[PDB]
Amino acid sequence: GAMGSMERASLIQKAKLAEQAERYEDMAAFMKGAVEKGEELSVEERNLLSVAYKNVVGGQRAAWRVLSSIEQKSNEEGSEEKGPEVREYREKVETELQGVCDTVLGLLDSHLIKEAGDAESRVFYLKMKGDYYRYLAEVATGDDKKRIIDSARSAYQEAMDISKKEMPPTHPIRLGLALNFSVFHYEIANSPEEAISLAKTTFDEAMADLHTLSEDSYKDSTLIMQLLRDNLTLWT
Amino acid sequence: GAMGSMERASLIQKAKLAEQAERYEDMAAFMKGAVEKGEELSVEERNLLSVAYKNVVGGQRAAWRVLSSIEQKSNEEGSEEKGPEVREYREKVETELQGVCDTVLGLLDSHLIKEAGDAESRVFYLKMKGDYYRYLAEVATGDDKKRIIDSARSAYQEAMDISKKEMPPTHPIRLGLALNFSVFHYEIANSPEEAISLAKTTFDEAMADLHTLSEDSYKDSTLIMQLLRDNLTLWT
Amino acid sequence: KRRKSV
Amino acid sequence: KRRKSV
Ligand SMILES: COC[C@H]1CC[C@@H]2/C1=C\[C@]1(C)C(=C(C(C)C)[C@@H]3CCO[C@@H]31)[C@@H](O[C@H]1O[C@@H]3COC(C)(C)O[C@H]3[C@H](O)[C@H]1O)[C@H](O)[C@@H]2C
Ligand SMILES: COC[C@H]1CC[C@@H]2/C1=C\[C@]1(C)C(=C(C(C)C)[C@@H]3CCO[C@@H]31)[C@@H](O[C@H]1O[C@@H]3COC(C)(C)O[C@H]3[C@H](O)[C@H]1O)[C@H](O)[C@@H]2C
Ligand SMILES: [Cl-]
Ligand SMILES: [Cl-]
Ligand SMILES: [Mg+2]
Ligand SMILES: [Mg+2]
Ligand SMILES: [Mg+2]
Ligand SMILES: [Mg+2]
Ligand SMILES: [Mg+2]
Ligand SMILES: [Mg+2]
Repeated sequence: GAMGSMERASLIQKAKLAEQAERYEDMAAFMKGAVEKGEELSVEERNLLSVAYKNVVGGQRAAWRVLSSIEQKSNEEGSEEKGPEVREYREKVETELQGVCDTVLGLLDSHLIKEAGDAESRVFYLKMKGDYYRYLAEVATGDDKKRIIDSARSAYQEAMDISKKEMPPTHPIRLGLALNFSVFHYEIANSPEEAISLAKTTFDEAMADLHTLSEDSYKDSTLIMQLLRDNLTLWT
Repeated sequence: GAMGSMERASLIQKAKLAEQAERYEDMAAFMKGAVEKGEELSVEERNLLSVAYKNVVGGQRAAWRVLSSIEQKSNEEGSEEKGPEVREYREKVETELQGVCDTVLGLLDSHLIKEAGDAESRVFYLKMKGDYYRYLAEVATGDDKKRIIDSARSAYQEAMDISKKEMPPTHPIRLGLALNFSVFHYEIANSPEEAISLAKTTFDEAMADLHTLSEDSYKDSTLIMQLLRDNLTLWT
Repeated sequence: KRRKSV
Repeated sequence: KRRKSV
């Protein structure tokens, strides 16, 4: 693509630089370029990929929620008619967001997922697939909302099934996947109970496996366990 | 241009939305679109324009300094040869930065400046012209460095001359222009003394005129006076 | 106060 | 500690 002429290692090197420079769009473009080299991603590389896009889409999502909240406010009784602009700009942001999601989903589908045979890669990618469908779900309001949601669900579930089978309960990816899946339950699938049960169970099973971990791995897991806890605290 | 089909007021409305959404690139694109409507900018609009681009270029500048510092580090004795990537990516960021600067300079030149007859608009625009040439100067390393610097200087000077003639010492634009011009002296023109004298004199003359201000105007001026003070404190 | 995801 | 500009 755009990055077809750059060396894979250069793209990775530049993804790391863009990250240091907080240039996440660049980062994501370099990583997409790297993915498009056709070689599987190492752990660090998938991490770069995830981070790049998570940041990109995280900015679009945040912007989308700003605009969406503005838009809903302009749809309140007594709100002055402001014209199409808010909806238009929300749509513009939303379209670009969806385009990022589609891009990521497209990378996962061509061909990260099919080539991801280790649980750590496969679960990582499915988690990401769940995430990006969830971000699509966040803005989805049409007749595909259900399908988008269940694509998120299905990718999360497959990732949960493998991670449960193949990863220790404390695995950061397992924990992160559960955290997100639980958030999906909570705010996408309108299943706060499942969200809470998932976050609780995940947290508790991680707790019980902390003992097997070195100090470095301990610190990785508890970091995500804390996010589970933050959500449990928020939600209960 | 890109925004040729949108209503000027819609572009402004969307610039404000993008600002709320911290979508500064969008903001800047909407404002450029608004500028390109050919009508002069109101005060609020010039403020939107300045803010949009200041933010855009502020992110590129910050990224550029990250990459530049990386690059200089990779040029230290004993630094492992990492390939062209750091320089390339710095160049890429730098090019994009220069393209923003050029874009802004281009808007100022077509045709914000020539149509800006009130001191507040004219000084504002010249300040911006000084700023964008200064941002060019920041990355300039070639044979145009001097010309870029003196274009910054010249735009700042003209803005200082008008502002001095036509604006109260406490005018936020006057203060902001002095602040930036003093920073130009300090770090672009290698004239720390002039930078300090300018910041001091500006601060002191603003101080002596605070009394004429309402509480709202007082708060605007002192805010920038504080930035002058911060620089004086840093530099002395 | 925004739920966490990772 | 970075000089200010506005
Ligand atoms: C597909 O979904 C990916 C999520 C699921 C949970 C989390 C994943 C994300 C990243 C790559 C990592 C985590 C944390 C917990 C370190 C961050 C959380 C959000 O993004 C990163 C993964 O961690 C890795 O990447 C980090 C990069 O950033 C630094 C800080 C340099 O530190 C690095 C860590 O040492 C490394 O273990 C963490 O193992 C897993 C993969
Ligand atoms: C061409 O260079 C422009 C600088 C020179 C000094 C500063 C200018 C910038 C803006 C528009 C304004 C200032 C501050 C001091 C308020 C910010 C500083 C950097 O960008 C903005 C101008 O202020 C205006 O815009 C603000 C927008 O943001 C809010 C916070 C809503 O508050 C608004 C203020 O009430 C309004 O007075 C300030 O008057 C002048 C024009
Ligand atoms: Cl729009
Ligand atoms: Cl590059
Ligand atoms: Mg793309
Ligand atoms: Mg494989
Ligand atoms: Mg295993
Ligand atoms: Mg442009
Ligand atoms: Mg005029
Ligand atoms: Mg006057």
